Amino acid sequence: MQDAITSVINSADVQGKYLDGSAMDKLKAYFTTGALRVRAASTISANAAAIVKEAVAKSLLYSDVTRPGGNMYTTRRYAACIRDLDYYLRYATYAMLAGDPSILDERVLNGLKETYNSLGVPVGSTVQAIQAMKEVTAGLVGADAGREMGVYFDYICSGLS
Amino acid sequence: GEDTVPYERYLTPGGYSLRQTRPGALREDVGVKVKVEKTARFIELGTSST
Repeated sequence: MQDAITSVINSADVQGKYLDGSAMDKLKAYFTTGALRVRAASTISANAAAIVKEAVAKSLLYSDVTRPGGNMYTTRRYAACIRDLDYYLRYATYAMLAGDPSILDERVLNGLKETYNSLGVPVGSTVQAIQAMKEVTAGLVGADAGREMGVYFDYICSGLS
Repeated sequence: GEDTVPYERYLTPGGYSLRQTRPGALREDVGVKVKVEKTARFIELGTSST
């Protein structure tokens, strides 16, 4: 768990060197993008349940997975699916605020593949659900904030696949 | 024309009305429409795959 600042400090410390001009430029880049990160995080905190339910309405609804036999069939499985998608959106917001995806592979992508493979959860359908969540939130917060959200959404989909 | 024995070529509407519109001889389009017989859409939606 480290943001862009802590990773820059960790690189300069593992070097043992002081903060040179490249580290200063990286921190200036983060300190310019931080206000946009803050406003996108507020806008995403506004519409958590709406983004999640629009992602299910785009991908998972009216398909086979909500029908009998699907892994999203029962009300318990539906509630756990909404819970999993809320987790993905919340941690993508955290990784957007930090500017570093270390929290994603520390706390989402750690044992997620083995959990989903033990439960029988389809990984492709949940990857499509995360992609539709990314599409909806990029329609919500704009072009560049949607892109800096979608880089961590693509990180979650890549670590899941 | 000197090769075939005759055969009943024409009926009156009385005789045809006698034989065909009897209930066992009847079809089911003959006089009013029949609607289409689909299954219920909630049964079709409740199956296990498209």
